[PDB]
Amino acid sequence: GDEAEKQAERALELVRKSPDLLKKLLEAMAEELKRQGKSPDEIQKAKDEVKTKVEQAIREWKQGNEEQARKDMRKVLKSPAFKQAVKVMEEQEPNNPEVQELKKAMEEAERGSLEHHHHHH
Repeated sequence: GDEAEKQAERALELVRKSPDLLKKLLEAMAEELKRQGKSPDEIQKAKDEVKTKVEQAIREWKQGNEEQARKDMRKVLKSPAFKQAVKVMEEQEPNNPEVQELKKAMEEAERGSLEHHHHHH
């Protein structure tokens, strides 16, 4: 399933160009994780995972390493944490171009590949 690689490239460049979307993105997932009754340690580690995953991806693309960047973003596209991040902001800003264009990248990748192996660490 190699179309989902380019879906990661599209969501990667969105969070690379909009750090103001990204700073709310990790911060929004923490609230839906909190509605489920998760611990402050697991919430904090989930914010840091999402942040460090995209940072290590963007650091590769910027040195010309597109393939390593879209790979490290792909693991986030399929993650439940990134689905919570976009879902919490879609409730607040339903007409947002920055939410709907990011959500569409994931929603199309969800049909471009079907990955089942591990979940929730």
